[PDB]
Amino acid sequence: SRITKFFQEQPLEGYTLFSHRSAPNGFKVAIVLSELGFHYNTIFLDFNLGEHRAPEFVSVNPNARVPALIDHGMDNLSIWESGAILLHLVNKYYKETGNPLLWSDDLADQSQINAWLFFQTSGHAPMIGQALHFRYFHSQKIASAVERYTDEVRRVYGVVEMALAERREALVMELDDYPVWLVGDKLTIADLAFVPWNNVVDRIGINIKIEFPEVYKWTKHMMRRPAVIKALRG
Amino acid sequence: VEYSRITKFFQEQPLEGYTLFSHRSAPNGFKVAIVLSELGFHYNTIFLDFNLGEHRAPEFVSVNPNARVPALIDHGMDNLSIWESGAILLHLVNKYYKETGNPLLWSDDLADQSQINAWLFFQTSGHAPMIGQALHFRYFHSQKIASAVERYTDEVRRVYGVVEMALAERREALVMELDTSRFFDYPVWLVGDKLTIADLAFVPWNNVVDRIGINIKIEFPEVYKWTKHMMRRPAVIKALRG
Repeated sequence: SRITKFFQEQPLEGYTLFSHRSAPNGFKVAIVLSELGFHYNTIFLDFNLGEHRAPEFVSVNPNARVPALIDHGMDNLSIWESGAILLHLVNKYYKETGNPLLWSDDLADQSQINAWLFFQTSGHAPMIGQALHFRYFHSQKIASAVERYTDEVRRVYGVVEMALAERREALVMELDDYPVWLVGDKLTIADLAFVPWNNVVDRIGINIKIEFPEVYKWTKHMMRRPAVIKALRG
Repeated sequence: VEYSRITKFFQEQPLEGYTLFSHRSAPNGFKVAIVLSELGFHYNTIFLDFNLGEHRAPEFVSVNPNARVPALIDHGMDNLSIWESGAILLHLVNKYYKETGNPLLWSDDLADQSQINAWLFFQTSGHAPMIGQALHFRYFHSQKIASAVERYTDEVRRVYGVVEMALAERREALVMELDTSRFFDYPVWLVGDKLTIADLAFVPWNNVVDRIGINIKIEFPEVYKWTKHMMRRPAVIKALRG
């Protein structure tokens, strides 16, 4: 119940992120939070000890999963889906600064950023997770179950590879080595959403460097950002 | 393979309005139809014939990289194309709001917008996909893997329990505000004590879990009352019928 006295002496501002020592989506939030200059604490829940089931946390996330963010400045508001957390932060930053960092002020761009973000949260991370389960933690070894998801994850990367290849070509058509991005030729939460999961697909047999060139470049560009590096220290 | 019709469409797209690419067996396809309808947005629907490989039409893929349904085209905004059911809803309530000043099925308060989004992502990423996997191993995989069917059928019941619990909490709260009981059936909602895209998002899928052996009425009382109220709304009826 260590979490108890936490919700009885909550900070005045800043943020508290609840995650797991190596949760790819928890890394998603750490990245964005850092990239936006917000100050945050990080509480790693030991799932093996069922700390994600403690009533004081299921009140912070009925789904009892990580990550979860407590925006202290906003009356200790609890945002609990990695996707909702990114939108909250970029919206929070835009409102305070007037600068759409990792976001956009244009509505069309916003819908595009969301399209890719939802694609990441619902079509990318879940499939990789299933590939992981069947290859390492399922009660039985079924190759078709593994192939199903590794195939789907590879299809997903094919979609992004294609998209980036298109942004690349358009840029190259500026004939008179640069980073390419999913939306509005600028880095956004749509690009950052994939990074943490990108760095883990090798564990399901996918080598991005060889299989998806543009994704390799795109992901390399993101891993070289100090803000991403600072947060990725496990 | 024959997508002559789809290729024709992208050559003569309307001036304004909305075109929804869907499929009769796609719950997320109908989630968009519902919202689109609850907000008064007029639209025409194209049911892509996957058998004919219409989803492979270059013009279609160039506007929706993933080549899956649903995909919404905002003609009034220069044929903009939103291709994820989750991103389609947010685009709609945003558009509606900037035009009218009334956050229908949405909220003008940032804290509420973040709660709605939480529920919306949960449904799109933890709900919809798990039901998709349960159906798959139960009826479409290359071989019968019981453990796979048990796994997802469990995750589905699990995530419904989460919603059930949440609605239950809203239940005790509101009830504990006028018995200072009769309101045991009064309509409840996920956020802001009003209908939002968060609530609506689950209705098309709620109607599908029967196929994997889940009886909402018996296993999840609150979800049942919750899905019923929504099913009676005209805007909803017009969508699951169109």
